[PDB]
Amino acid sequence: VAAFLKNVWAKEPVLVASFAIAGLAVILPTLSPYTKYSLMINRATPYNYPVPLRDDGNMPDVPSHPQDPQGPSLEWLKRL
Amino acid sequence: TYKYVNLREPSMDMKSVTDRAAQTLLWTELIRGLGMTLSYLFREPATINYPFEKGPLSP
Repeated sequence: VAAFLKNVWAKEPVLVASFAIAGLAVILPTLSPYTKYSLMINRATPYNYPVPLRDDGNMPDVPSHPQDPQGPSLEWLKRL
Repeated sequence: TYKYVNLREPSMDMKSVTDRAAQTLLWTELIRGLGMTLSYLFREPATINYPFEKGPLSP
C-alpha cells in the first residue's frame, strides 16, 4: 500500500491532489489557537444599541461613566 | 535499415514523476513551449506590395 500512493500519483494526478485538499482542511481548525480569536471578535461587534438598566440598591458594578474601567477588556485588539 | 521512434518505456521512480506531475498540474508545458514559439512575432513580414513591388523570375 506504500507504492499505492506512487502507482496512482503517476497514473491519475488530479483527484489525488483533491484528497490532499480534502485533507489539511478538516483537521487544522481544531488545531491552531488562532481560532477562538475568530469567536471573540465576531461576538464583540456591536450592531444594536446597548440599553442601560435601572439601579435599585446594588450596583454590583458598572456606574454611569462610560470611560471608567467598569466593563470588560476587548481593547487587546487595538494593541494587537 | 531500422529505427524505432516513439518507443521508450517510462521512468517510474520517485523523482522523475515530479517532472511529469508538475507538467500536468502547473503547466510548465504548453507555455514555455507554445507561448514562446508563437512570439516569435518580431520578425519582419516578408510581403510583396504587388502593384509596386514584384518578385523574382527566371530567364
